[PDB]
Amino acid sequence: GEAPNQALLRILKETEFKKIKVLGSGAFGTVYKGLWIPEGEKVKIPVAIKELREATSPKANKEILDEAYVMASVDNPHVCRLLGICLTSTVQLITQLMPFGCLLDYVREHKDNIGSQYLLNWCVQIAKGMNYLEDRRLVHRDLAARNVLVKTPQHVKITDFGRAKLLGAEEKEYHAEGGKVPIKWMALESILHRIYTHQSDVWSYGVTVWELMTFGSKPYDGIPASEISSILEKGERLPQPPICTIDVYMIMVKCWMIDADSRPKFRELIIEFSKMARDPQRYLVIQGDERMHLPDEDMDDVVDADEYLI
Amino acid sequence: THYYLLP
Repeated sequence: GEAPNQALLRILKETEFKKIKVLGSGAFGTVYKGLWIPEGEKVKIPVAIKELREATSPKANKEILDEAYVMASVDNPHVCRLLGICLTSTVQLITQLMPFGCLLDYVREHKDNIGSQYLLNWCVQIAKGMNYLEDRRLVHRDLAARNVLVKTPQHVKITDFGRAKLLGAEEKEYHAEGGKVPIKWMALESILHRIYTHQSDVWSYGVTVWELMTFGSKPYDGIPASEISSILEKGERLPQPPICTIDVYMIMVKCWMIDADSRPKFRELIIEFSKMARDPQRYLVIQGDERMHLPDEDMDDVVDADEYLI
Repeated sequence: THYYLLP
């Protein structure tokens, strides 16, 4: 009882974009920075290209394609968009370029210059992005600060849909078997029974917010991952970050209740944080908050992917 | 270092 996915998957030629730099590298493959020029259009689009390392199992190619499947069927201002894929002797994914990169990396290198207005704004945008995912009945299953990218300091997007699995019309929960998982971000439901729902994503939202509020601290640092299940069962949670009013921390704690029903909805999270974003100083106490402020390659035909539509 | 395989 669900609607046809009429999303368009676009196939891009090798000649159609220019690799200009290297961002990150791995055995799986490396990430390039470059410009995407669909010629005949007279436009250059800054993209992040993830070029496969041709030393790959068939199984590896697939995992990316399913993420590519997921990314192509989403259209939200706060969800990272897929531009297309290139079937070279190695399948590479072309996505919009996020110059400031990881939000987790961003808060850590700018701890000195991040104000309450920004922190609260991000919370709203992520809740907005996650809510879209709920409307499209999808579960991210890996919501973390490391998986939120920064287009501009005022605009962040959700990414990393490798573990993002969708539910059909009559589903509420569904199980997985194994593989390496982010224990510290996961609800108790998921650790004990491998059960992932939208409310399990609400948990990871609270952890993600806690990451931002602590300016990139590690949840349950020092504590081995083995003890997490046991500790949460004892009723222990993450400590209240110093800059947080009780109002903000109250909301985080709500994301961490054993009863998933008791947890807030993303639509509810948008409302509360939006309330707080109107009066940022009342809800986050940061030193020098009053004076904080935050911020190339031929760039005349440059358009950003968001302004480029099909 | 954030992804583990528990039982």
